[PDB]
Amino acid sequence: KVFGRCELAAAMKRHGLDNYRGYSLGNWVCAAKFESNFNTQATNRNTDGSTDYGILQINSRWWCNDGRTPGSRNLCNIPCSALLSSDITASVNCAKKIVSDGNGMNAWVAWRNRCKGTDVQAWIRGCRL
Ligand SMILES: [Cl-]
Ligand SMILES: [Cl-]
Ligand SMILES: [Cl-]
Ligand SMILES: [Tb+3]
Repeated sequence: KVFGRCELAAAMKRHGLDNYRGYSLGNWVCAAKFESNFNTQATNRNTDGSTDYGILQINSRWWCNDGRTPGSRNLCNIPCSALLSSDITASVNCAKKIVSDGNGMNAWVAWRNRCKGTDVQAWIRGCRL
């Protein structure tokens, strides 16, 4: 599923991401924009053999099991395929675990390089929320 901007903001808000670990909704929508272009089916293979999955490009090295990332962990206790669903629940629950680690949203390279420090509220501007 390719969400619309305001559609994703509303789904994230319902799933409790808004102000989760002090990160306003605009930060999450901005991160999704640059990680996946709002596409739940987005996948990207990394140089180390791990793969990033879903709207927030969550990595198999630590967070989900895909069966082909040797020596990896599955800290969200899910198959990586669950992160590709039209239903964003698994991606949101897993993102909450990631952002609770010591690095916050800097875990998302696109957020650090393209959202961090910007007017992230522009990403939820005009949305009925
Ligand atoms: Cl594996
Ligand atoms: Cl699994
Ligand atoms: Cl933080
Ligand atoms: Tb850690």
